This record gives sequence, C-alpha cells and structure tokens, in this order.
Amino acid sequence: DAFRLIDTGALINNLEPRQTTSNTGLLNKANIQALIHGLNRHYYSLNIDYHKTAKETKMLMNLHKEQWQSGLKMYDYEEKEESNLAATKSMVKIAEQYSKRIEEEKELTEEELKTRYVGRQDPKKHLSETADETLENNIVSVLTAGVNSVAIK
Amino acid sequence: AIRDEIAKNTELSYDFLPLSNIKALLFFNNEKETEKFALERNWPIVNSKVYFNNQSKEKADYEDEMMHEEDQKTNIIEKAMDYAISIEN
Repeated sequence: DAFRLIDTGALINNLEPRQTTSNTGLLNKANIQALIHGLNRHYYSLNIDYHKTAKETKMLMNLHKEQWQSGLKMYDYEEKEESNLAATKSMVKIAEQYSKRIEEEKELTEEELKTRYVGRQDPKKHLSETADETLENNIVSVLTAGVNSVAIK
Repeated sequence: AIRDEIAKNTELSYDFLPLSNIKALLFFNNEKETEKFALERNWPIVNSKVYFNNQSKEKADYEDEMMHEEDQKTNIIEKAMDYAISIEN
C-alpha cells in the first residue's frame, strides 16, 4: 500500500487513471473496500510492478527452487528417501485399500442414473482421488528409482 | 541331416560321453572318422571321453539392445522407466 496527496492541482496533466485498472467503483468494492472514492485522498491508484537487469533475473531462476541440495542431486536425498522407502511401501498400500472401496459403494447405491442425489459431479472427484494419488505414488517410485542406483562401476 | 540334427541334441542332453558310444549312437563305421566330425562341430576331446563346452551361445548375426545385451543392460532398465513417462505426457 501507499499514499499520495493531491488536494488542489495535479490536474491539467497526463492521464493518471488510464494506466492500470482504474476508473472503478462498481458497487463500493475496491482493494480493502474501506476506501471507495477518497481512499486516503483522491484515489492515487497505486501501480506496483517490478523490473530487473539480466544479471538479477539469472540468479533467482536457478538459485530459488525449493531448498538447496543443488549441483548434485544423486546422493543428497538418496539415503534419506531410501531409508523411508520401507515405510513408504506400507503407507501407499493403505491408500489403494480405500480406493476401490469408494467406487464399490458408488455404483452399488445407484440403480437410477438420474439426479435426485445432489451428486452433480459425483464420479470425477472420487475418480481423481483414485487416479491423481495413484499418479503421484507411482512416479515418485520410478523417476527417483532411476537415480536411486545409477552405480555402474 | 539326421546325424547333424542328433548332434544338436547331444550337446544339451549329454554333459560327458565317451568316444565308443558316439560311434554306436550315430551309426559310425570308424572311430577315427568319429573324431573328425567332432572337429567341425568344435567338440573338446579328452582320453576316452568327449565333453561339450559349446552349450553357451553368442553371435547369431547382429543384435542390439535385445535378447540379453551386454553393456546396455544398465541403461535399458532405466530407459524402460522413461518410456512410460512420455506416454502419459
């Protein structure tokens, strides 16, 4: 947030509002919606952007990802993920156990194929829970398994 | 052609067999001619015995990344894991 005074003057100049999403006041809603017209004074209409040089943009792209394991990904998370792989194998089995039990009760209670059920989208939610979760658990056991050994000699 | 077909069976079915039996099984009239057939078939010959070291097979025209490869075994295992990812993508 910012503030800038206007009072008398500041007119007979270039176009302040036309820049970014100004000329507003549908209902009272803008920003914090405690403002409407006056805001602090006159609706200075802040515009917040950012610009950086070629050196600054090159940094945060490669530097900032999640945390720093970088420069070698092989052995840093290898021992940590492999040690919990025995427990992960047992935890992913429970997720599959509750998968088909939802789809089994889904088609068992519907003999109609109409909507009295306020079920407007029933299947896609539970279908994605059995898909996206399955799609999440298998890819982390494959893509990581390729670099989990890579021993050669 | 029958004796050549039997020779393919005698490799796997006989680990060690003497010289006198090969003459009787394949119906040979000479013992010296019996050893001559073993030279063209690459059969090791020792005293009163004939072994087979040729049970292991290789070559057979040209093959790459198929049918028990050699130096690509480590890569193909990792390649098969990367093929299913692109099918979904």
